[PDB]
Amino acid sequence: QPLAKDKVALLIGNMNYREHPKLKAPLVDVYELTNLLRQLDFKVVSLLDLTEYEMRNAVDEFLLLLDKGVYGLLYYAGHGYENFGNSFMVPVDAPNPYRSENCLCVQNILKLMQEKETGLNVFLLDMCRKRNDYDDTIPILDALKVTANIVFGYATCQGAEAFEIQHSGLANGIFMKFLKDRLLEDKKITVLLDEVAEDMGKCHLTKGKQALEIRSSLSEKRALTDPIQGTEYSAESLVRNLQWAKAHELPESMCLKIQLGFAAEFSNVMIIYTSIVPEIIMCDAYVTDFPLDLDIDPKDANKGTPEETGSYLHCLYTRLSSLQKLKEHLVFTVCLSYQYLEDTVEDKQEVNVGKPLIAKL
Amino acid sequence: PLAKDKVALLIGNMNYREHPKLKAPLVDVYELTNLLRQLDFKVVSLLDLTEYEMRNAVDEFLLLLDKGVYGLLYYAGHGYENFGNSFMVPVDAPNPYRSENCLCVQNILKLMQEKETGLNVFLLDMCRKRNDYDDTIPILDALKVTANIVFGYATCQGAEAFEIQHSGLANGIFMKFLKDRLLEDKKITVLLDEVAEDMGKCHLTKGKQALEIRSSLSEKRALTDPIQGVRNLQWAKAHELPESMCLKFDCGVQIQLGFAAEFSNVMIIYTSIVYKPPEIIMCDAYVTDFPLDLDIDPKDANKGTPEETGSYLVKHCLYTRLSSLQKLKEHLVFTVCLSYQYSGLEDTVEDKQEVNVGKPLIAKLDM
Amino acid sequence: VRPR
Amino acid sequence: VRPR
Ligand SMILES: CO[C@@H](C)c1c(NC(=O)Nc2cnc(-n3nccn3)c(C(F)(F)F)c2)cnc2sc(C)nc12
Ligand SMILES: CO[C@@H](C)c1c(NC(=O)Nc2cnc(-n3nccn3)c(C(F)(F)F)c2)cnc2sc(C)nc12
Repeated sequence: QPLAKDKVALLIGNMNYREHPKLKAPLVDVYELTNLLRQLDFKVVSLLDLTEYEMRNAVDEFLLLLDKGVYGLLYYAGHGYENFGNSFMVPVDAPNPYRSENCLCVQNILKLMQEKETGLNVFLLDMCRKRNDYDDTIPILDALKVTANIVFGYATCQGAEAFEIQHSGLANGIFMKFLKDRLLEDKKITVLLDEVAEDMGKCHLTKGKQALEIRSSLSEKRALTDPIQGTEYSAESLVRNLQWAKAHELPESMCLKIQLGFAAEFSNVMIIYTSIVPEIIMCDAYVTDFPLDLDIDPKDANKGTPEETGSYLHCLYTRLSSLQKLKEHLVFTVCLSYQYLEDTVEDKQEVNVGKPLIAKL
Repeated sequence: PLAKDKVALLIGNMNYREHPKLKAPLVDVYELTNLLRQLDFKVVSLLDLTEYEMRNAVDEFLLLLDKGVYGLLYYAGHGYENFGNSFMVPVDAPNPYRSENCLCVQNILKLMQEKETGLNVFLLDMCRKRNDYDDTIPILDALKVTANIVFGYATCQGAEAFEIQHSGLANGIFMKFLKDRLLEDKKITVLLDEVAEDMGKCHLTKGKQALEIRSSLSEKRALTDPIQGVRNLQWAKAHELPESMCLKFDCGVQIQLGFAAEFSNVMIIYTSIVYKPPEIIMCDAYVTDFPLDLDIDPKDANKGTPEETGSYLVKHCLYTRLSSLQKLKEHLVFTVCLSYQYSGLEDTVEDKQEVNVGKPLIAKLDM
Repeated sequence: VRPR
Repeated sequence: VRPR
């Protein structure tokens, strides 16, 4: 009955902090939520490990996709803080110590979302809400307009810590552990988040240390399940969603004189795989000469299985992460060390795959 | 779930000295008191409290809270929000004022948690705009994770809360909706969610007033939850009314004095002539000389109906509304005047009498 | 509307 | 239990 002009969402999962403790669960939380929002006809873009410039750019491009009637969801998984009722998200490049200037203000984002006349504004912040001692600054953000459509789902309470599970390899954080079981329901997002809070109050590991906090002002019965108002083939549904369509362009399966495959893990995380397509005793397929921007290590490249590269879910797999850092076209060498005869020859073919996923932007 | 007890403190401020006066918190507090009493809540409902009186009532309410108790605070009146802290402005606030003149909702929450309560509710029916004069930055401790706090705000942060422009006995926007939802047997969070939806259909306050709900509540708790199995003794002491008396006069006139509890600090007195000698052709049942500390304007005293005094009470009696009972230093003594005339005599005759009712309702908590 |  |  209530309808969405469009349903767009942004997910940011910071783990690899340069001067702060490292998290491991924001990978699976962002992967799992992206899939659930896609099930709910949402157009999504998930990005792991972003710096201040990258986070601000991904937030600035999320605002272009928004317009009157659109449903805008922002999920954040990683380090954060709350100073005088203002929540901030900490990027991986933020120093130690840090202030407001280094982090993105969740509140400012909502102000810019309001200017675009959004029909629903959701913010699920899966971060710690503990105070920052160094942050002395206190800006007076000019009071948000009364839109009656803002839902905030914080993984923890003010001055409390949001936790992740250590035990498993694909272990979820407390918030996503419960949210995944309830997200697909056809209830109002406030009602949906209420059910999550009850399930959370049934975990003995979270008692007294993590409770869900919901701030809301939503007056209409709006849900993530809400249908899109128009066809996805109009000179409006294409113009508005043009940029999102470009950041989903996986490279075409390259043929080698060996087969090159291209898989998408996250909008900024690619995964390549070389395949073995009578006179040759043995041959080796290897991948090298990767741009110095992506900062890959040979120990983590050309692994046997995808799990050996730090990814979710017979070839030689390479996890091409941080695709946002790529400056002009991805070009790499496909080494071929074959044996006919005691001789062994080495061939190098330069494969250009263009600008894939987020790098197209 | 069950509650060990269900207690509620209600404050309504209107009589501001250097700030604009309000009318609706009277109706709002009155109506919410009745609805909470239907829900087995023990309510104390106060009107127009000054900073000292708000601090004393808040402090004693916290002392009554305990493990498993359902605590509810309602505030209708002037307020502000600075750096995430909500402040309740009492009637005696100066203009301009700072956080030292007001009461911090955030600070009260800390104390509510210390008593290991089962459910904590703050229905703050006030504005949440910045008070720019208050340039202090507040360094407060981080609240404990209790997963049982529900915050019902009448408006969003940086916005105002509204009531209808001085037009009779109408509720404010928040109460106009909350009253037709409160008795529902649904979770307190879901009941407030419905109140937001109803409010979002009102035309008067679209784009100016939306209900904000901030909750940590995990358990399915509701104001309808039953009570299982010193607090009742102290609470009964603040709700005692003087018993009905008879004023027999020298000329043989028998007057009747009745008393009613409108608010915990507001009592109505009603005088009826029960015996009139046949030679008294004219007689008036006046009630004069009240304590100056109460502040009773004679223009507002002795009305034909309770309505023309500011009352909500249910033959041929005069009503007097005695507000500010908490401002009483001594015992409640007053004069019952008699202006009579005889069948024959030309001039009228004067006859006084002094009545001591002691310390009625909240006046028994002599501070 | 009078605000409060 | 690892804090974020
Ligand atoms: C409009 O773009 C679309 C794709 C989109 C975005 N844009 C987005 O993430 N853009 C982006 C742009 N540049 C960079 N960048 N790399 C180096 C420097 N800057 C990045 C970065 F964060 F880092 F990955 C992101 C955001 N949210 C949404 S929800 C939706 C349906 N579609 C989107
Ligand atoms: C234990 O007290 C009981 C009666 C009670 C209270 N105490 C209460 O209102 N105490 C109070 C004490 N002193 C003063 N005071 N008079 C002059 C100056 N200060 C006041 C004042 F507000 F003004 F009336 C109040 C509060 N809330 C609740 S909910 C409940 C079930 N019972 C109560």
